[PDB]
Amino acid sequence: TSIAITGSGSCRHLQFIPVAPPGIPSSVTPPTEVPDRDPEKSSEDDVY
Amino acid sequence: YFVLSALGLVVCVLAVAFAAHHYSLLTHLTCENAPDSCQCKLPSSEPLSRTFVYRDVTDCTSITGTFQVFLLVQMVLNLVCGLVCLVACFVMWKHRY
Repeated sequence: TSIAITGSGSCRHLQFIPVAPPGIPSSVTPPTEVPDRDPEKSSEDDVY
Repeated sequence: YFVLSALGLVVCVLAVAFAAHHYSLLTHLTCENAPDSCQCKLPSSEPLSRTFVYRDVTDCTSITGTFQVFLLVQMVLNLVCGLVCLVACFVMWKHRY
């Protein structure tokens, strides 16, 4: 009745049975890079 | 009147001291241009250092230019006003004692 030839293993990104798939995946949102910097400080008590 | 002349003298002296200290500070900072701001940090023996952010400043020259000129004018005016208050007190007690 039906034949479904599908990829796997090293063919993960490949499907070979034409089902007419219109699937268009979205794009990964760019996350803001958050580098952490801890330089030394002179005392803010110098102000007082 | 004598009390307020003394108060003006002490306030002008405090202003002189604060202006001189701020100028002495600003003589020893190295500053760089940050987006619509300035980041002025101080050299240190250790690689770490303490910095300061001056916002709403396009170029740090305004901090190294008209700002120190403003400080010099402010301290000159403050010392002149303190001298005026002191000599006002001087004449007051030269006519009062």
